[PDB]
Amino acid sequence: KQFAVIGLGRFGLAVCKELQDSGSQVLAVDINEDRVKEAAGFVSQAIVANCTHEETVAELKLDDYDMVMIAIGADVNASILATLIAKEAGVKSVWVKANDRFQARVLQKIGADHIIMPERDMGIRVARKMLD
Amino acid sequence: KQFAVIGLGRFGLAVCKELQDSGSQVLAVDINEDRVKEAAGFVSQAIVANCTHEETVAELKLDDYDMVMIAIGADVNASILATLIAKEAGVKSVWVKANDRFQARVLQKIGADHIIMPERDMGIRVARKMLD
Amino acid sequence: KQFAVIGLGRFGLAVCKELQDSGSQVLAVDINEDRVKEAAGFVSQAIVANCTHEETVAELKLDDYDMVMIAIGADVNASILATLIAKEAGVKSVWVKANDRFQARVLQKIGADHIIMPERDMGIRVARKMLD
Amino acid sequence: KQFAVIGLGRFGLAVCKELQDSGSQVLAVDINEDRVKEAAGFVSQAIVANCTHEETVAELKLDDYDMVMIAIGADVNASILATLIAKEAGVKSVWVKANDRFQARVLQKIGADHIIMPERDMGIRVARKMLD
Amino acid sequence: KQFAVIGLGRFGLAVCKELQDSGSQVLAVDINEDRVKEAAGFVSQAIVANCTHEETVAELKLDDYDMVMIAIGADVNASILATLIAKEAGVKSVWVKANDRFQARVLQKIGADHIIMPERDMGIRVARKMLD
Amino acid sequence: KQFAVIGLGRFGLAVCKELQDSGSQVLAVDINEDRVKEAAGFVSQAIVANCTHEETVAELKLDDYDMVMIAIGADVNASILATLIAKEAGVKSVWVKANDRFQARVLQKIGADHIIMPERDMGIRVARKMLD
Amino acid sequence: KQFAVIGLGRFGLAVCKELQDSGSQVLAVDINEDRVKEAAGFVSQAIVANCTHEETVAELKLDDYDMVMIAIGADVNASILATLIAKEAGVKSVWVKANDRFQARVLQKIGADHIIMPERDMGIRVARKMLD
Amino acid sequence: KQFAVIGLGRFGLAVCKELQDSGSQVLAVDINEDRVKEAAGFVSQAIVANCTHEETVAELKLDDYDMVMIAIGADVNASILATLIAKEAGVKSVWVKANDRFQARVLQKIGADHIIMPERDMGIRVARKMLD
Ligand SMILES: Nc1ncnc2c1ncn2[C@@H]1O[C@H](COP(=O)(O)OP(=O)(O)O)[C@@H](O)[C@H]1O
Ligand SMILES: Nc1ncnc2c1ncn2[C@@H]1O[C@H](COP(=O)(O)OP(=O)(O)O)[C@@H](O)[C@H]1O
Ligand SMILES: Nc1ncnc2c1ncn2[C@@H]1O[C@H](COP(=O)(O)OP(=O)(O)O)[C@@H](O)[C@H]1O
Ligand SMILES: Nc1ncnc2c1ncn2[C@@H]1O[C@H](COP(=O)(O)OP(=O)(O)O)[C@@H](O)[C@H]1O
Ligand SMILES: Nc1ncnc2c1ncn2[C@@H]1O[C@H](COP(=O)(O)OP(=O)(O)O)[C@@H](O)[C@H]1O
Ligand SMILES: Nc1ncnc2c1ncn2[C@@H]1O[C@H](COP(=O)(O)OP(=O)(O)O)[C@@H](O)[C@H]1O
Ligand SMILES: Nc1ncnc2c1ncn2[C@@H]1O[C@H](COP(=O)(O)OP(=O)(O)O)[C@@H](O)[C@H]1O
Ligand SMILES: Nc1ncnc2c1ncn2[C@@H]1O[C@H](COP(=O)(O)OP(=O)(O)O)[C@@H](O)[C@H]1O
Ligand SMILES: [Mg+2]
Ligand SMILES: [Mg+2]
Ligand SMILES: [Mg+2]
Ligand SMILES: [Mg+2]
Ligand SMILES: [Mg+2]
Ligand SMILES: [Mg+2]
Ligand SMILES: [Mg+2]
Ligand SMILES: [Mg+2]
Repeated sequence: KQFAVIGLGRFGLAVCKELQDSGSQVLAVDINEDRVKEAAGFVSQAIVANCTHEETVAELKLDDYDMVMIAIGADVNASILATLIAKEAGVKSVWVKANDRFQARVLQKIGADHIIMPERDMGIRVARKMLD
Repeated sequence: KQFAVIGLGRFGLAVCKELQDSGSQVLAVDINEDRVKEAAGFVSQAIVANCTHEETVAELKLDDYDMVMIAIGADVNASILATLIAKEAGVKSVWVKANDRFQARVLQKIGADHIIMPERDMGIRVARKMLD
Repeated sequence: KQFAVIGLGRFGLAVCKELQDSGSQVLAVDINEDRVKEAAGFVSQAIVANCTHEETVAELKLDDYDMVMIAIGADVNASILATLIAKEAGVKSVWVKANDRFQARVLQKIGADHIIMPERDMGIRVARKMLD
Repeated sequence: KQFAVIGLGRFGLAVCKELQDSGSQVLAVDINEDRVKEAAGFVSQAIVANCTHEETVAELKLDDYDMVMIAIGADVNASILATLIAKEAGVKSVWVKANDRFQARVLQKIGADHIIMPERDMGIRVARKMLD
Repeated sequence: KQFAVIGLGRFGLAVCKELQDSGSQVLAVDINEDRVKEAAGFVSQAIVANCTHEETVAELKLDDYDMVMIAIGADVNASILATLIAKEAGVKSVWVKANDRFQARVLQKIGADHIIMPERDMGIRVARKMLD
Repeated sequence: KQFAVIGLGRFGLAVCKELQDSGSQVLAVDINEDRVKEAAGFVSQAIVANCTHEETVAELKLDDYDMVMIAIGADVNASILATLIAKEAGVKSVWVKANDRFQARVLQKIGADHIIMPERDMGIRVARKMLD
Repeated sequence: KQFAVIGLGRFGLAVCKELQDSGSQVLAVDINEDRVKEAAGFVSQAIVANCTHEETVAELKLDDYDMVMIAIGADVNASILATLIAKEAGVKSVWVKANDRFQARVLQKIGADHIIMPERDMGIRVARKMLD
Repeated sequence: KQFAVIGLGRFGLAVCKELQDSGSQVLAVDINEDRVKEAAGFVSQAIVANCTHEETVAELKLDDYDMVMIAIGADVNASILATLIAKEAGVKSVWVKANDRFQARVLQKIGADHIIMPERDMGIRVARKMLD
């Protein structure tokens, strides 16, 4: 029912649009104001915040949210650090998007429940669509 | 079924491994010999070639393969040129990977049959999967 | 007659100066403010705008102008993007300058009506000129 | 009608292909060997030579030719040197392609009979085509 | 007193040279063979290995060592990954060099017992030397 | 005591924060106005200036200050030039941060009084700390 | 007795300094105002002008000067065109500084009375100094 | 009667050519193999080596040669490093080419015996030549 999406890039905004279509509350948060405005018309609540800030994550009660998606791609260090802060925040289910195999290794060990690699994961499905 | 995959990045090598694991024969083509060596381990045939060159594409005999996947990610110019050359060669089905909506629309004008956006489509799937 | 010229390099400023000298109103658009200032002296209206931006083109109202000339030379990606946006904005006649035979074919697929190769066409013209 | 073309870029090859189609003797000279091979199919004679070399220009015997087209654009200094060698060699009429106004004015001062600026001239001609 | 140093950079060699002079056993590990040869004459044992490889760290038996110093600075992801693997290997105390404040924040959350920032730490020491 | 710190990166701002916390008045100079702003918060006086310029250094009156710390790290040329100009200005004591042994030798020849290699000196410090 | 120096770089400023110290009239001309101001203290008259402009060279009675030094190095076209304009203006002796051998060839063919190549000529001079 | 010239630009090859023409035996050293090849035609011995590397200079045995000329022009860092290494190797007389006065002063501090600034010194020489 209630979801949170951190990082509103091309991947993160795509999650927000589909989540809203199924009638679910989505908290879209992004450091960049422009990207938050784009998702403002597609989510229940759009907030400009830095999710690397520990106190900011405390205020945004992410432990209440059923699932939290971290969709930060360019800065590998932010996604790793935001994943950790969400874990101490009490988030039971943490989904993290990783662009590299080395990042996906770190995220697995630090405790991410689901690691998403869009290029590798889309590669497998597109092959399956080609086969059938 | 015989497939041709152009570009051997994260998406291209994932499609080849899935298409070769499913029992199909794949021709992996890339300009980087390092990635061609990686693909040559499991693909039926791997060739180091430039797929924006008309004579080179004629040499690869891409019209024989029923489906041609172009997975050139960073170089949008190379992706569009490869799609154009493959379509002119007489490839029945051309699948192209696109990073943005503008590249996807240009490829639609070029004549690409299926266009895959890894980030957006993976976001849609992640949203559906979180919705269970 | 009203003409819109996008890109104010050596070719674009020559078209504007020739078009305006004949009594036609020209709109000169470029991202480089120096060349927009240089054209503003003799051009009916000069605007500093990015014509690959689809919302910006709607503001320019390029659908009103009878012919739109896109004279972006160095940036081929910007050339195809501007042609695509102009066609999607409902421009009846789009003339595009192309620096290569591969760019010209992509522009033909996009929907450009007249494509000018400055080096090749001027070569043919001077070859005819020397003969006669 | 006997012609010589120096520099076999896009412009030079276009002058060679139009001149040969009209049915006149053309000498194509270019420092780069594969461009000479490309032009050899069309022109009567294609020679790989350096036209900034005084003795080479003397051996080419360019004073016989009715018109000499110097189509070197990338390096302005090579085009200037070759115009003077040609004019010292005794060529009656020398046509030179210039990419910049500074190059065009230098070539006018040194004695080029015809200076071709493909961007400006094609700009004027394209504007005239747009008018009618 | 038995020590291990991972990463034979300028910081790593300085630790290795000072440790051996006192009379304690030092294991020097670096992915690059050239740097391992440099410390081969300055440590008890110098091994070329990849310390982000989980099985390799097990073979090295780093849990026997009293202290391990991870001195990988150029690639932030390797230092984080090596720190986690060392902690999982059972090492009691792990000293990690961090070049950036963002890296040091992650390493503290990971569990590194001592984070060394050479620019910040030497900045304080140098100032105190200026005082007296 | 009056101190002058040139370059306000990690080392330079750490020396200034320590010097001012110890009750000393420090001058912070940097070409990056962004970093001069953080220093100006806690530094007695902060100036945006280029310290490789002789007239600029004469304007700063660095000869008044007891010690001049030059903490230009990435640009070794700027570090050498700043040390040379400071010595020619007439400053009694110059402390220079050097990231290379060769740079340290060149600075010794120039006339620097104390040269700090943060990586190597921090390595020695850390080794001594682990030993005891 | 009376000299003119065009271009006030490192070479031209040295020419002006030596010429004025010897006791002669020197008209120092440079398009850049900073260098003209720098040479204003030394030379009899320092003028900011573009010597590529033909009317400016006509206004500056360079034909009255015994010798004219053209010391433009970076832009070869500027030096060639300034030499041509000075020769057309009636200057009997024109000394031109050339940085490359192709530029020297062009200047020799144009008609410059003296071509100065500082690196080669000092190469010979310091070789002779080393020998004796 | 034995000289070593480091760097084989226009200045370095001119010193070599003159030194070998006067009967002396020159060792030409450069990192660019093309210039070492062109110098090897007339110099006594030519070596492709990096002269900023301490062990390489020891292999070259530069202490044997009475005079060592360092003609590295573009890379000021390489010029300073080569001068330092040659001086610490035990070369009695080191001549260095310097582009600017700041590099010249740094080289004076390093220990260079003769410093040649080609532009300024040719300015002085040409001024004296025009005077009488
Ligand atoms: N600390 C952060 N807190 C919140 N959002 C962030 C943070 N760091 C990055 N983001 C956002 O995460 C998104 C991921 O985008 P990314 O793929 O990294 O770059 P790009 O937008 O260039 O493709 C961006 O919209 C970015 O603003
Ligand atoms: N003209 C071309 N012909 C064939 N392959 C190409 C061409 N241009 C790029 N490629 C390949 O396409 C692949 C796509 O790589 P890229 O998307 O840049 O990296 P990644 O997939 O790791 O993000 C590259 O490995 C590159 O070698
Ligand atoms: N996205 C864009 N929108 C509008 N104008 C552009 C865009 N990209 C490039 N231009 C303009 O097109 C002009 C022609 O480009 P170019 O061929 O590089 O210059 P020139 O024709 O003088 O060599 C440039 O002056 C540039 O400012
Ligand atoms: N010294 C020379 N003698 C003869 N031909 C030359 C010389 N220098 C250059 N050329 C030729 O002139 C041509 C100029 O073409 P250019 O405008 O550079 O085409 P492009 O811009 O596509 O490289 C080149 O193909 C080159 O081979
Ligand atoms: N996975 C790894 N396992 C072991 N050692 C590594 C690994 N990755 C990097 N290193 C080593 O860590 C050292 C850190 O060196 P660093 O000081 O960052 O290099 P630089 O001086 O070029 O910045 C490197 O010499 C490298 O060889
Ligand atoms: N000429 C100069 N005068 C003053 N400050 C300079 C000059 N050149 C560089 N700096 C500054 O000196 C500092 C050197 O630190 P640097 O190593 O570049 O960054 P960091 O230590 O943060 O990694 C930077 O703040 C840089 O902008
Ligand atoms: N058209 C011109 N008229 C007069 N002076 C010029 C002209 N073009 C360039 N100059 C001057 O000639 C000087 C020589 O330039 P250059 O050889 O590049 O010296 P530097 O490398 O120190 O800039 C430049 O400082 C420039 O100001
Ligand atoms: N570390 C080095 N060791 C030896 N030779 C060098 C080194 N660095 C540069 N050189 C050489 O010094 C020569 C002079 O440099 P440069 O001034 O760029 O050439 P030019 O005199 O043609 O402008 C170059 O040809 C270069 O190959
Ligand atoms: Mg994005
Ligand atoms: Mg990819
Ligand atoms: Mg143009
Ligand atoms: Mg060409
Ligand atoms: Mg290091
Ligand atoms: Mg620093
Ligand atoms: Mg200069
Ligand atoms: Mg030189």
